Amino acid sequence: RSSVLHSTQDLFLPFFSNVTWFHVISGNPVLPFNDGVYFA
Amino acid sequence: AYTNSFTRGVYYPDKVFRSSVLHSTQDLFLPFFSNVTWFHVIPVLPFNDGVYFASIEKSNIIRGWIFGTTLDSKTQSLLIVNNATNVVIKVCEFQFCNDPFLDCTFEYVSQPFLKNLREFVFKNIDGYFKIYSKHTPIDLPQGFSALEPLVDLPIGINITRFQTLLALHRSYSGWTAGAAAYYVGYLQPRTFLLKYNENGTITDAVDCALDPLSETKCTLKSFTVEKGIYQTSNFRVQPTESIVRFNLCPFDEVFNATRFASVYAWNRKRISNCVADYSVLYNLAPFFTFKCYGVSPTKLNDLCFTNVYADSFVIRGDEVRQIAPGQTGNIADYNYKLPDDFTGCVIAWNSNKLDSKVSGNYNYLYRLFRKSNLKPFERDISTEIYFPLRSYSFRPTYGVGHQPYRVVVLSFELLKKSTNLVKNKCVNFNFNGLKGTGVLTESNKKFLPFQQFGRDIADTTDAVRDPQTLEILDITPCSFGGVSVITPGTNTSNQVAVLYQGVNCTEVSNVFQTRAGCLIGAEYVNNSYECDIPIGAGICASYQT
Amino acid sequence: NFMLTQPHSVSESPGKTVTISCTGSSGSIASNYVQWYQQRPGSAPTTVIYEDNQRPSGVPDRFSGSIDSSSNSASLTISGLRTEDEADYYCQSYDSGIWVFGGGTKLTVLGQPKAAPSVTLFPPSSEELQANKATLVCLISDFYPGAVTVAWKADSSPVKAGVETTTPSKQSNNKYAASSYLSLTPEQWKSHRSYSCQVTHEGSTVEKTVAP
Amino acid sequence: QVQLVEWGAGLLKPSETLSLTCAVYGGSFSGYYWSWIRQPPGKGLEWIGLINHSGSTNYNPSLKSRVTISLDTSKNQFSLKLTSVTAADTAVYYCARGLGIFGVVTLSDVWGQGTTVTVSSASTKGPSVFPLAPSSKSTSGGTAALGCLVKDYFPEPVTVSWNSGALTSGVHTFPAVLQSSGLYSLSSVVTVPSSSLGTQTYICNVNHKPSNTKVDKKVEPKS
Repeated sequence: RSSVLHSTQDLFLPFFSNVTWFHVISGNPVLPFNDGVYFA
Repeated sequence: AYTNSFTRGVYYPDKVFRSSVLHSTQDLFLPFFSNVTWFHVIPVLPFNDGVYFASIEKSNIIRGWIFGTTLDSKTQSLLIVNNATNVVIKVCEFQFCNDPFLDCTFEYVSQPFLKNLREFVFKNIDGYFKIYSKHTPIDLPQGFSALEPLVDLPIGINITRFQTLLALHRSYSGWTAGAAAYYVGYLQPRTFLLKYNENGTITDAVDCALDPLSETKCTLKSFTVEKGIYQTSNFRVQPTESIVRFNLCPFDEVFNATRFASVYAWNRKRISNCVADYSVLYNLAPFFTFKCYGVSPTKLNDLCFTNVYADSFVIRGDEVRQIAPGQTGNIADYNYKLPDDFTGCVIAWNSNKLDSKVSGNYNYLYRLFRKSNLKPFERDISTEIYFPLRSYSFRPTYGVGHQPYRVVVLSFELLKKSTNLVKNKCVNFNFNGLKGTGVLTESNKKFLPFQQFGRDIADTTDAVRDPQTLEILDITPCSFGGVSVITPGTNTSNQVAVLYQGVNCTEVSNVFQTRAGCLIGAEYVNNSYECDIPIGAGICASYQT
Repeated sequence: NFMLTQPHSVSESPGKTVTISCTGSSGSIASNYVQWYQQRPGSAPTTVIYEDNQRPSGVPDRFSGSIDSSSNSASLTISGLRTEDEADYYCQSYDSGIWVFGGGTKLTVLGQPKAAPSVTLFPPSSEELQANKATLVCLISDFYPGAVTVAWKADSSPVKAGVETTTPSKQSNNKYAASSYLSLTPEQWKSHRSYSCQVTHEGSTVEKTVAP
Repeated sequence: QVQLVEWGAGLLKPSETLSLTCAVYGGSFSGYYWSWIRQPPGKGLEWIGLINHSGSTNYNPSLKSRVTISLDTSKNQFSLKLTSVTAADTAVYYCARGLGIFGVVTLSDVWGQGTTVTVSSASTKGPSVFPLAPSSKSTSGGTAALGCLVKDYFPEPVTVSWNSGALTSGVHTFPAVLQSSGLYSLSSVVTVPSSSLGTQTYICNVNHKPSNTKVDKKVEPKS
């Protein structure tokens, strides 16, 4: 869309949230996959 | 030749009566200024949507009519004879002569309808034959008759043509009898505006869309319209043609692949969502045999196919003939089954130039012996052995039946769109859907590679990318707008000047272009006069006289 | 070995339905398309037929074709005949990838009453016999439409050695005229005594014979 | 609707190449097999070739050695080349569209107009009329056929009358006859009754305005 302000509902990562930061080289169980998973 | 009909074909619309009533109605009318063929010279009339039949003669020349497509035993027809004593209708598919002259189960007798005017109407509406009758004593004059209904039969037979009947006092060329005149007017579904006087009869009729004056009268539902600007309808440009459009289609490996699989491991691939690359060399396209049903090139404009199914198997040359619909033998049963309503195209070609080996090719096998026919769409991965299997011998010195043959069957299951494109013209554009109407011009829009199409305010898209050559087009919904009918009043004259709203007629009497649109029927003067009828965007009107 | 044959002369009054066929010779005509054509005077045919039964946009919906597998023959049919469609129709088929044409059909819309052929037969001039030359001309005039085929016979045996047919065309009074240039030798004139000029107009054949 | 037109040099000579150009109006080249169709006048066709948007082409083997087609999307035009033109090359040529499978050109669904392309390389010659004398015998029908033929002349038309046009009853003016030499073969035959035959004078007059060549020959029944 071109030069137009919108508002959309969907599965988003809500702002200002704490995501779990894990280093896998130290210290595997099941990680829950909810409705929407933002992985990095 | 031909001649125009001024005011013929008026009758009570609803077959019901009103007193002192002006009223606009639509029905099976004779439109104003319709064609009638004068038959004055020193005759078969087709029944299109109803025939308004008029006769002018001093005496009774016309004897009747013979309706019906063929008037034979196998074709339903009809005869009407109107005698001075009684009128007889025989709807029984009776046989009629080609040159009329006078000396089944159905039969019908009713009262006779009657330099002499006689009008009649035959109407074939809603499975019903309507007859109106009228008799009066007498360029076309404005002769008027509120044609009251007479008869409405509920029977429907194929009535297409009829011809008048002439019977002489004596005959076998012949006597110099008179040349009667009759006019035929084909009925059309049309709407008019009528006025009924205090005694309650039709007296004044106006076509709703004869003139802009006629249209403003039909708008106000009246017959006296003051001087002013009136809004009737809108000019909508016809959307010319409909243009339909669809990162490589892998059509190359379906047939021209160097190696193919055997019959059991048939390969099926769906191909779509890519630019259709059909130019890749396969066999120089030496297509001498082709006939396909179900799919046709014409429908690709208005049909988009969902899937492309390809099925492959391996056979030999002297057995391709037996692989067809309605074929019997062990070859089709044990190799491949063809459905009755096969929807697709058959492709068979020589492959000796590619599948020739000096030491022989053993990579093509086929099942010749089995307990039973394989089920349709059956999947088998077993390797159980029934040498049990024989491989084709491919030698240059063998017969034509030993030539290698690659055979593949393409099918289209309807559980991809069509090409073509135009520019700079108000057309109906479709791109795998996205059905829109408007002008596609050069676009001031520049997108990003995934940006497929853009939108403006009010959810009206601005640009489209070309699926074929990847170019971006600007869309504006078609150039159209209302019409305002400058009319100085029926008291003064009948000269209409019609303004189209917000349309440039430079790109579709004297025609002027103003900020409001396109003013035709107005001789644009530049002089200063006081305003009477404001036309729009700062322009007004006056009467030249 | 595909050969394409079409009827020489087909005539139809305006408004009625006329059909022209192209019979298959070698093989089953169903596998190979047979396309029906049209040639106006000074024009050339185009391509309008595929799958044998469809009519496109930009072309009248009256030109219709068909191929029937029962008689192994083709067909092109006209329903709404008009005088403008005066065109010579030819058939083209595919011969194992070779584009092979046919003899064609000459179609004419009746504008004049039908005229029976007029045939006259005379021996050549006796002055040229000294040069051992003898060419034969057979007259075909006052026949409408203009479509005839000249069949020569040599003692009740057809011969087509040096036939030079001519194209009929309108005369000063709109009627057609045709001829057939026959070439033979003066030696066989002494050995032969019965020669006939069979001309086929419509379904009628009229011949004349001379003897030494 | 799409309109197809053709234009080019209509007078050709042996041993050079045919060039003809076609331009498209209101159309696109997507999904069409644009082709050219050829027919010598009077005789049957000889299909030229085909081309689609990407340029894939197929030619008749009799012309493949001599024909070439090109497509120009930039100029929205496609042209025809045909090398080593012969007497068999004299024909009208059109451009046309197509709808089929990979080069099945059978719905060029718009009639083409085209030009007249003829091979003309010769010289003017003098006519030599010869007598087509009748048999001068009592036939079954009492009518005698008298005629005269014109040879070694170019081009059509040639107007022939009888007795300066006075004889009109039996006169039958013919069209030109297409030979292989390259000249027009005209002949006029008049039908006269046997009763009026033997002494009356019949002359057929050859007339040609361009070359100012008139021939008046009297043909006798028999000698």
